[PDB]
Parts: sequence; structure tokens; C-alpha cells
Amino acid sequence: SMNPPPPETSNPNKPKRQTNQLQYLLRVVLKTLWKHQFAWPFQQPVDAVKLNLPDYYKIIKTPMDMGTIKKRLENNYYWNAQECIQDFNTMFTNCYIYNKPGDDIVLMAEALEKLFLQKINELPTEE
Ligand SMILES: CC(=O)N1C=CS[C@H](c2cccs2)CC1
Repeated sequence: SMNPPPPETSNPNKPKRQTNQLQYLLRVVLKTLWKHQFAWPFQQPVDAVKLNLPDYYKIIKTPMDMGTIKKRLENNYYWNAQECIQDFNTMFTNCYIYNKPGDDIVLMAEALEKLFLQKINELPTEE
């Protein structure tokens, strides 16, 4: 079973902002998770063909990954920080839904989520 089209990262009909909170989500949150040793499974959409996971997109109907989030941040796709924070939480939740407890990938997501939570605890006040 094929891969679906990726989540959109560009939509000229969609109103956009560049807020200090969104700048923090790129410069601090995304950057911190992206450079982590466990980032690599999350740096692009799940490739169900290459990974031989024909049921992945039968189970996961709202896919999200840090490659998509990175493009959305660099492209100023978002209106507010909460949209981006939701994308990160979707990515983690999908991993916990699809995979079994204790799997390596779940430990990887948990380590990235710990750092995510630490960083968004210091999300700056909106200017
Ligand atoms: C991110 C995710 O939920 N995937 C689903 C199944 S397998 C793959 C890996 C397992 C261990 C290292 S990568 C990552 C893609």
C-alpha cells in the first residue's frame, strides 16, 4: 500500500503570521529536537513503502512529522503557536498509537517529547 500525499506545507489561501512565539518554536523547539540523536525517524513523513508498514496509513489518519513542521515554520505557514504545538503533539501521539509500548521508537519519541515539554514550558509571552 502506497504513501499518501504529505501534509500541506504551503497554502496561499491560508492567513499567516510571524510571531515571537512562532520564532521560538523554530529557533528553540524545532532546532533542539531536530539535532537530537533520536530525531531521524521523525525528520520526514513515515515512508510506509520503504519501512514495509502497509497498515500505517490505515491506522494513522492525521500524519505529522518534523520535516513537515520544519517546512511549515520556515514557510510561515502558521497563524499561531498553538497550531504548531498541535502538530508536535500529533506527531508524538501517532507514534504511541501505531507502535507497541516499550518499542525503540516509543523510547525515542518519549525522549524528544520530554525536551519538547521543557521548551514549551518557557514559551515566551506574545509580543
Ligand atoms: C515514526 C513511526 O512511528 N514509524 C512507524 C514504524 S517504524 C520506524 C522506526 C522504528 C525504529 C526506528 S525507526 C519509524 C516510523
